[PDB]
Amino acid sequence: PQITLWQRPIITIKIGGQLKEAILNTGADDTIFEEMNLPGRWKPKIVGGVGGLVKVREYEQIPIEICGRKVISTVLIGPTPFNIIGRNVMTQLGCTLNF
Amino acid sequence: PQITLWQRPIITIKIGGQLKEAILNTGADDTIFEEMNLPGRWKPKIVGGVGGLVKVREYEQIPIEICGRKVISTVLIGPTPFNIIGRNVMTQLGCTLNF
Ligand SMILES: [Cl-]
Ligand SMILES: [Cl-]
Ligand SMILES: [Cl-]
Repeated sequence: PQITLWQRPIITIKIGGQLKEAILNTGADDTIFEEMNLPGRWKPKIVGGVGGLVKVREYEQIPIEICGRKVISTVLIGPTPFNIIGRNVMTQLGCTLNF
Repeated sequence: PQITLWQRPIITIKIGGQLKEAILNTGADDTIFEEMNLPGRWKPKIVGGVGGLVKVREYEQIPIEICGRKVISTVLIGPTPFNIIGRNVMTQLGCTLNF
């Protein structure tokens, strides 16, 4: 699809089988969601996204469906004021900014 | 142009007569640069560049040249860890996200 930027680009996606809102954030290197359960194993990680260092849980191999497309991705769970889809997933999606 | 997201989408732009690096950030409502002296007058504004709430200088009608395109825009000057082109500018350029 083609997402306009008149509004915040917040879409409903299905992440690890659950429906969530998230913003497509080209300023974000990684994908980070607020506390929720994801399937499988995780490892703790320190990241700098995006207001101080934070400890997050990193889950690899997470199925995400976004606007009809399915990817398998690394997702961080921790303190974030918004759920954020970042460039790691956007690259997997083939997403570009076009003008 | 078509900007891919394998790396941070940082571009060199011309803003108020100066060349600056900035990141194309679909997660940012507004366009904010670090301390710079822009042309014209400004008014104080609070914004949630978190950061917590930060006081910024708001400049209106600032010319911006980005990849050969010229726009006249509102720019915030204040604390920000990077110079950010946000959606206000992107919409003026006709930017979309596409996958
Ligand atoms: Cl949600
Ligand atoms: Cl710069
Ligand atoms: Cl204000």
